[PDB]
Amino acid sequence: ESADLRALAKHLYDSYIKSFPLTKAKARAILTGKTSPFVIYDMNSLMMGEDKIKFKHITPLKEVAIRIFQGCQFRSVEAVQEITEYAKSIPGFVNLDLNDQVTLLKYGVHEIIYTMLASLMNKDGVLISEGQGFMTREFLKSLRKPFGDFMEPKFEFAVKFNALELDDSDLAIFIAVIILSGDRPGLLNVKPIEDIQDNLLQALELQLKLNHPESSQLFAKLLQKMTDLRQIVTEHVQLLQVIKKTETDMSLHPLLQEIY
Amino acid sequence: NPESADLRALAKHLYDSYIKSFPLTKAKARAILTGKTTDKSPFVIYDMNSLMMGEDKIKFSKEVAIRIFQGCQFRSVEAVQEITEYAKSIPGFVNLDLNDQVTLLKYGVHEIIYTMLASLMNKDGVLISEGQGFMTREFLKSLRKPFGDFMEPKFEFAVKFNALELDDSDLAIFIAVIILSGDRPGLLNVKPIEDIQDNLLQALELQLKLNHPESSQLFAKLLQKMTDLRQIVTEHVQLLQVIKKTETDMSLHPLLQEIYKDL
Ligand SMILES: CCCOc1ccc(C[C@@H](Cc2ccccc2)C(=O)O)cc1CNC(=O)c1ccc(-c2ncccn2)cc1
Repeated sequence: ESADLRALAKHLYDSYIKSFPLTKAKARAILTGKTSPFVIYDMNSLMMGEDKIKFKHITPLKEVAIRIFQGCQFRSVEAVQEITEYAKSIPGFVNLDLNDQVTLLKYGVHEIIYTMLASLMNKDGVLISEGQGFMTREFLKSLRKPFGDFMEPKFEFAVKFNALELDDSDLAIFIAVIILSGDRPGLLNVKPIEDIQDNLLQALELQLKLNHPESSQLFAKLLQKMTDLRQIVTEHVQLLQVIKKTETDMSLHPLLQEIY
Repeated sequence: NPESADLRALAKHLYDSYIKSFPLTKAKARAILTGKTTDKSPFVIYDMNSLMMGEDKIKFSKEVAIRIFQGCQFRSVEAVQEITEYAKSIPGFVNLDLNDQVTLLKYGVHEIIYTMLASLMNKDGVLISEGQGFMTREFLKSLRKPFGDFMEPKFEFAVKFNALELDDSDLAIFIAVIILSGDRPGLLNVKPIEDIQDNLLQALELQLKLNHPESSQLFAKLLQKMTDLRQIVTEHVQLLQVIKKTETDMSLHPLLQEIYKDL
């Protein structure tokens, strides 16, 4: 039966490659050197960044910290569509109750967003605009409160997550496992969701044993990261609320706010 | 093989220690709850008068809801002591840096407390006073705010956790796994903790495979429960903060205070 789990693993990797333009392998090459990205490490470099390279998530449409924070939201929305497309390639997903598909994505995309963002981070900063740029951790941390601490929690997670040394083929299955979570609020038919996830989990276990035979209990260690992920998401929602209640300079064009 | 042999010996050691440390097992709780016998019937507390007769029938201020809350504190402290005793039996634990031993218990005890409290619960209520009593979930909800909803999320977790149908032999290893968590804040020496947990995880994996061979991915499902646990603790802390502000006349136990401090 093992043949089916390997076919699924390959299937998911291929789809993952199709859906996500910037892979972990590509991002690592850039991050470590082997090539080159424009570095944003302060206000002047940010501005040159905008001018020479035109980071579309920083395009016109104000205060720097606010525009950066909004740029994050813009890219996040963009990423949701890549994930949605990936989801439809997971065997069984499209066959689920349509409301459940919506629910699974609604609750799953944030977890997936921060998982994949780790692929774009090291302890020193993060790749932006399709790897064209690299924004430093310290520059982000330097932003005025409450924006100074907005990315930092993701960096902390990424550093820990990245120590697992997962590759794209590992991540493709993990992301699938995240989407097929049977505990999302408001699901109408949990059974086929858990059944698909049980299959993904089997596929994930084998992939990790085959791909990382030396890494004892990697499967267990990866599953444990779900705690870290959800905590990051919860924490992000909490900040969004704060800045929405306080902060008076956040508004965009009403259609832009609707979109994002 | 020799490797599996060592993991089985580990599982046996932990189960043995668990039975030695925890006076009310899940096996006994279930026997009491399934109410199949004549010697183990609990007195059921479901309102005020039946409460008032409890204090007479069962052997354990002049207020009401504080009494239940403080009875619950006392039990929690007792549970910490049982769990601390169990921890010492986990191979390698007492050999760790002393500061890390404290840290591991500080963050681990409540996750374990709610994990094990599930054993004493069904959708209708919870065993109390070493199984001699049973307090209904509805009664607990009938309590004045903020007390009125301290337990509900525990009940919610329990019903879904209990669907895994774990037994004590499984639980002994799982709680060991929880304690030996290398990602507790402020740990000095993460590696030796992680090394211990890895072997515990191996033992847990094998245990579930042998004990529930028909239960697909039970190992993974169990591990995902650890985020449910973290979240219950999170809620409980905030609920406590609210209490400390509305109920200035209510004492909290010093041990519990220290555990929650800067958590
Ligand atoms: C009683 C309902 C649920 O039980 C909980 C619930 C939670 C915990 C752990 C929790 C306790 C706590 C309370 C307040 C502040 C801080 C902690 C925790 O430590 O987080 C234990 C327990 C265990 N409690 C008991 O066995 C128990 C013992 C005695 C009584 C009781 N005694 C007299 C009159 C009525 N009831 C009730 C309950």
